[PDB]
Amino acid sequence: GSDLGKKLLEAARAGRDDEVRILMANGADVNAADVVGWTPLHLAAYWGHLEIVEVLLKNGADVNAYDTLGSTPLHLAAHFGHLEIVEVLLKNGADVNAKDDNGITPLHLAANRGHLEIVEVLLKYGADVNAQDKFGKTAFDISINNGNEDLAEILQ
Amino acid sequence: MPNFFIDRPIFAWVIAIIIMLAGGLAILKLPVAQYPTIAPPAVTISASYPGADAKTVQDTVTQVIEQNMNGIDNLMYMSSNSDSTGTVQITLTFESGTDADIAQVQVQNKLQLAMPLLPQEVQQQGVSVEKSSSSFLMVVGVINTDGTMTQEDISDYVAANMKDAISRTSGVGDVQLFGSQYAMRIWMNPNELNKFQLTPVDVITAIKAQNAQVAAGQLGGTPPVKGQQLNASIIAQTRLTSTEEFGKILLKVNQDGSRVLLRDVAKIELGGENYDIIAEFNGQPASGLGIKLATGANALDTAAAIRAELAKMEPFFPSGLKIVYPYDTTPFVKISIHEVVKTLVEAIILVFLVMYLFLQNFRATLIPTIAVPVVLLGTFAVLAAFGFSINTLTMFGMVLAIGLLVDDAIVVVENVERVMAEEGLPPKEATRKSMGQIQGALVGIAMVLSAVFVPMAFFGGSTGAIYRQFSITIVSAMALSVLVALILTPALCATMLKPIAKGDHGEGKKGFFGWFNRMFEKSTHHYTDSVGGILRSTGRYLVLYLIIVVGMAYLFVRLPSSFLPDEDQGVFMTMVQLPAGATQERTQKVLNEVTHYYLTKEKNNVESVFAVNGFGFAGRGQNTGIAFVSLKDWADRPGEENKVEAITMRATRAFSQIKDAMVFAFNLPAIVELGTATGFDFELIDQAGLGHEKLTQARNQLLAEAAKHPDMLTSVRPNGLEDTPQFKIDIDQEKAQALGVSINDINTTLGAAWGGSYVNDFIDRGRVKKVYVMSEAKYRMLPDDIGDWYVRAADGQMVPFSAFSSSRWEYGSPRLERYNGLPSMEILGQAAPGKSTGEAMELMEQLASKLPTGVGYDWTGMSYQERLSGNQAPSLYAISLIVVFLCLAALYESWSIPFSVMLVVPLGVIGALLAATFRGLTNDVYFQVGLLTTIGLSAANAILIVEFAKDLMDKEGKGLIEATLDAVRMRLRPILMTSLAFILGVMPLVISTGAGSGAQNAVGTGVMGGMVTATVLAIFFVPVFFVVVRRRF
Amino acid sequence: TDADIAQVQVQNKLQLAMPLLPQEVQQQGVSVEKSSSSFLMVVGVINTDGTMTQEDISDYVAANMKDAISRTSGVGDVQLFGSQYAMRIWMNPNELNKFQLTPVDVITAIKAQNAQVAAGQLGGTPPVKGQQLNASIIAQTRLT
Amino acid sequence: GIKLATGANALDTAAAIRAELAKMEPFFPSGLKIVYPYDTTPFVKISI
Amino acid sequence: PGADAKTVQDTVTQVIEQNMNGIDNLMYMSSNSDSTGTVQITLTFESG
Amino acid sequence: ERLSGNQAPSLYAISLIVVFLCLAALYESWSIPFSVMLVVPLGVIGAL
Ligand SMILES: CCCCCCCCCCCCO[C@@H]1O[C@H](CO)[C@@H](O[C@H]2O[C@H](CO)[C@@H](O)[C@H](O)[C@H]2O)[C@H](O)[C@H]1O
Ligand SMILES: CN(C)c1ccc(O)c2c1C[C@H]1C[C@H]3[C@H](N(C)C)C(O)=C(C(N)=O)C(=O)[C@@]3(O)C(O)=C1C2=O
Repeated sequence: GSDLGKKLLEAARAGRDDEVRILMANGADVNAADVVGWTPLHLAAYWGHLEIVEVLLKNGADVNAYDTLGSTPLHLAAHFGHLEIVEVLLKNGADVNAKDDNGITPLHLAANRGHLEIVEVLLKYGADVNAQDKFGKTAFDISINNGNEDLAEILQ
Repeated sequence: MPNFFIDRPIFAWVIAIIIMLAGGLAILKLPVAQYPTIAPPAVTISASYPGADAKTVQDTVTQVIEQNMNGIDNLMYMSSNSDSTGTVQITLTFESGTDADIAQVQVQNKLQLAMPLLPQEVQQQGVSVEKSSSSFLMVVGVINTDGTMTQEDISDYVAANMKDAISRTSGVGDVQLFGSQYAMRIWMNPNELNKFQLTPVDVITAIKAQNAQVAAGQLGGTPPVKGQQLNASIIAQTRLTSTEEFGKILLKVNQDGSRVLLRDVAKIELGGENYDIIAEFNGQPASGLGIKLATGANALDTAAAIRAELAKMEPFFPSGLKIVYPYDTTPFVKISIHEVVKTLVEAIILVFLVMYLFLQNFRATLIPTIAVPVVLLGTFAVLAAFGFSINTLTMFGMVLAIGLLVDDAIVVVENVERVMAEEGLPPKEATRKSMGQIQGALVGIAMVLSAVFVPMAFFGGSTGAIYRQFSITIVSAMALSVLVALILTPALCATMLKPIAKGDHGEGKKGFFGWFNRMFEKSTHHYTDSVGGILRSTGRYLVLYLIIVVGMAYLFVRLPSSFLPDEDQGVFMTMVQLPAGATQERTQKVLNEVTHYYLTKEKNNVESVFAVNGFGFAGRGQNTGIAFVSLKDWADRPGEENKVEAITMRATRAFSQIKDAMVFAFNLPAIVELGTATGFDFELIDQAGLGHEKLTQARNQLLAEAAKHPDMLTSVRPNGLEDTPQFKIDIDQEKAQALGVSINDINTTLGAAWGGSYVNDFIDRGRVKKVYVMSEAKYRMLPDDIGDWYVRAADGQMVPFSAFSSSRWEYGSPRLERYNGLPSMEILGQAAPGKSTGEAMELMEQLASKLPTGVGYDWTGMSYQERLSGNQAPSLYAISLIVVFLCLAALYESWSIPFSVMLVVPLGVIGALLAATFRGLTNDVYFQVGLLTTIGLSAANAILIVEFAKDLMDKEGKGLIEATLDAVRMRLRPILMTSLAFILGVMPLVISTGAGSGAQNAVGTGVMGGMVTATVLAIFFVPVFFVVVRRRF
Repeated sequence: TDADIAQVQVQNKLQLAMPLLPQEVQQQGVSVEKSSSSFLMVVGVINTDGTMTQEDISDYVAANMKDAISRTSGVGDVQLFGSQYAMRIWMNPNELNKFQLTPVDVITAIKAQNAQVAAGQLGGTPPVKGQQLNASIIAQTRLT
Repeated sequence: GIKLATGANALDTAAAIRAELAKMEPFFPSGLKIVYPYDTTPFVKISI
Repeated sequence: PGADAKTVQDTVTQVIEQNMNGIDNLMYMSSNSDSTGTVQITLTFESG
Repeated sequence: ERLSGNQAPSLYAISLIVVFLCLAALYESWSIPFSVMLVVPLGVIGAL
């Protein structure tokens, strides 16, 4: 960890675009991670800060960085319904099929929260409709258990 | 009345003796404390939910309690925190004047009825309902110096062998243990458990069965068969008493017949109930007692009684155990009493000297020396009767009143002496004539002072409670003062003064007094010449007066306001705040630095550092701590450089370097409620369904906007905690059902191991104590540890936690706040320099009006007590103004002549402001009360000038100017005498350094500035006021 | 009679009976009040756009207005003319029998799966030496 | 339906109730409105 | 119920008594703990 | 009983002092008062 890295984790989390700008100009480590393995990109993904997501990617952020439980920024953005950030991440080479330690994918997460547009994007980018988590569940299993009919229909 | 007692000096003495006995008695029995109760009554509800996260606490405890806080009288507002240490505190604040006992029983009773809705483990811990207090009498530290005891060892020793005796000590109202009594600690090993197909559930079950009190009955109990010879109680199973016995608890018998005991799956030891606080006193393990003074108790007696009890425990201490006193307000309070007694005594001595300098005979000298103590004693008796205590405020109240008391004594005696020298009348006849001249004015003065100070007793809230202490003290003193002036001092004059030959002004005397008299007689003529010239040219003086009034307003508007002066109380505080998520060990490192600094760099100033790791003020947790610093006695800290303010400043600069931590030192506030600062206290509120995240966004929005007005708002900040990473674990219901693993087994296995669980009680050397099970540390540190915990399925197979769970990182709140039952976030800030808190509050409301739909706000605390009892000041001094005018009108039998007295007000205020401004002080409580007494005394001087003038015109047919010059000639000496004695007397206060000098300066500076300009200006301006007012009508 | 003391004396005796009462009675909350028997006023609430039913308004009132009114000094008792919302589970005996289940299973499942668990902390005190992580463990939370 | 606590002042309590309702109104859902169907308070104030 | 005198004293009487501090006007306190498990604690206050 | 006995001397002393002062005040004398107070043992001995 570094001084400016800490400041960047905080600014990305807070969505302070201008500070991120300045920090990017000064070489603040885009690959800094806190104790649970979240990078500034994780943070911006989680809290829905799109412009910072884009800035961070222009500045060499690891789009497929994973935390200590194997989750990527795409997991976060997909889970919390940030559609534009999901799109940007995918445009920049996010692994649409990344499995966290639980065998959970971005598609599983988006299904579970019923984010329909995000599910369509992930499918559009090759999300594996048949991927099973550690319990043998698919996005489709999740949709019928949740009783989400629109979602179930999308997943055939 | 004066006539009555001039003929009845013995009756007058009897009244005086009665007053003295009452006051003497009052002095013996009066309670003593640093401060009286000031803050509105509050009741706190505290609950503990072992291993609970903030949201769990809030949603299974806090909301439920809050929803039952109905039908309670005189509630102002209610607030709460729920946090991830598993703690909730709900605070209910009541209207000033509410009976705190009733408030508290109504709260406790509504709680009792909500208990059945709380979780079992919360009912088990209990929920405490208490009266709130932030002030301690003292903190007794208890340390072990030979490395043989842990803080847990010490806390239990204190709990078992010291606390109860201190609680039973005379005058103590409450004692808090800084730690806990022992708990029986069962630290489980998941590998051992799984080895024998056991879980924490089996451990809890076995403990509940083998550590229990079992009822049996009696042999030969009633109804018996007749002829029974024996009746005896049956004793069956009773609780375990020792770690050995807990160790031998039987968990399982294997097929080979071998036995699994609790000690085979766990480490067993006496330990603490909690491990969140690590306390050290100069690096050594520490516990302690926080002691509060009981209602009506005498602080000094109690502190003394506490020390005597401790001393008689000392012989039985184990080796290395030592008592330490890091905080004790008593020595400071002793100083204040000695200083106030010193001030009053030398005031009396100064009056003595001034009386002899001018009057030059010891008999006149003795009269004030008797009258003033009689007034003081009687005032104590009245205060006592009112239920007041001897405290900082009431003591300084009497100091602020000294000028007023002395003036009544000097005025009565000086006038008799003048009349004797000017007329040759014998002492008795002179005294009658003299009281005939000042009688009505003395009463008028008492009424006017009453009209000035009494309205000040009617301010609301906390600042009102403070003002009331000065108001009632000073008004009582004035009441006694005029009674003694109409009763005792005339009697004393008529019977103790020697005659003076007509025309004898002592100018024939030899030596110094001979030279003083001719000097002062000439000065009087010079003085009256000037007044004569001034009165030939009053136009320019009206201009000068307006210039003073304008300047008074100018200085008044720029003088920053405050509440009470900081003091060097021999102690101060250091805040240690690490980033969110920082562990206890990291926080300890920084406290170690802080401590090493003070014991090195401040070696000559610091006695001790009491380091409390894990404790904060606005949120506990592993990442926060405090270092409480105790200094050597003021006597070993000569100079401003070795006083608290300087030590603190150096500390904070030194710690500004410290790496990843905010570390700063600060002095303690005089009270602590009252919030000092400029300070406003704002609550942002979720009024709709919004939720924590949307409330946070709205808060951030507000804070960003506030920051754009540095001109108006400064340091606008949240008072709470930011969200932090938390570990979310999902139990898969289906997989658990498929494996035959019950959810209950899963959840208690998790909670017991990782959170700890209060099982039941045991008896440790005759004292009942708790039994806790929890994982040994190394098995509950990290996510990978989760999978080492196994649960037994119905079919007997051991199933690892990883088989039926999944986990992810997320963010959540470590501390959830609510206000009046709704989600909330407290924001602190202050008005920017030059700006009024009222202005700052208005902006905050404006910014608050533009926040997202559903977001509301409120004012609480010090700000709640501005939105009301501040819109109240102007109408009180309007009432004061009107009543003062009405008294003067009655005194002078004129609607217009009163103005010539009231015009004096700015003359003293200008000097007070000039002096406070110059010395860099503030417009605080002592300043303000001082303004009132300075105004009061100058008004009394003016009243007697106008009175003399007006009577010369009415009774001797003299002209306006002729009467004014004669009036002002007669009043010059008594006016100078009082001012001289007073100004000299309040001078030590102005220059004072060291303990209590903050208060002493605030009292002295304003009074001395004001009395100088009031005296010097009014002896020239009052003649002008009277002449111009009389001409105009 | 001092109504404060009367209420205190009544409740002191009530808490002696409380433990002898059925658990379902204690959980509904028994209350002790000191008020007049007649209504001071009735505060009515309506929706002039007709966008809320009787049930909706009643829940709105119970959930956003009634508690603060109930805490207001001088308010002795407050009656809601309606009912706060609850999670209503309307059981079907035919389907219960079809799956060989009863209301007892339904009740047990609800207690098991609508639970708010205390689960402790990673890196919680007392910790091992050199611990770097401290975080709350969040398990089951109440359904919503 | 609000009942007055034993001994409490009816007019003061009604005032405090209105003050409290005033704090709530700005956050009502659209269409929600308070009406005043039954009040024993006005008559006291008016008859006096 | 069922507790002996010493057990009820250690688990009940002493627990209550050590919380009976800082009560106004308390003159003295007496208690007894007995073999039927019953505890009685009497607190006597100054005459006024 | 202990309290009763302990405060009695104080009671007598303050009572005698008050009686003396009232006399002094009423008869504008210290001598008249001292003259009558000397009577007190004359009555007390009979009571005893
Ligand atoms: C105890 C405090 C003692 C402090 C003493 C320090 C000195 C204070 C001086 C007070 C001011 C008195 O100043 C007084 O002014 C008036 C004018 O206004 C002068 O009066 C003179 O000038 C005026 C105006 O030209 C003429 O009308 C007047 O006939 C003439 O005698 C007085 O001669 C002077 O004595
Ligand atoms: C905050 N304070 C003055 C101190 C100072 C030094 C200390 O050494 C301690 C405290 C707080 C007290 C509170 C007590 C409390 N109780 C009176 C037993 C308590 O409920 C808790 C708790 N975490 O639940 C403690 O931390 C606690 O056990 C504790 O360990 C403390 C402690 O060790």
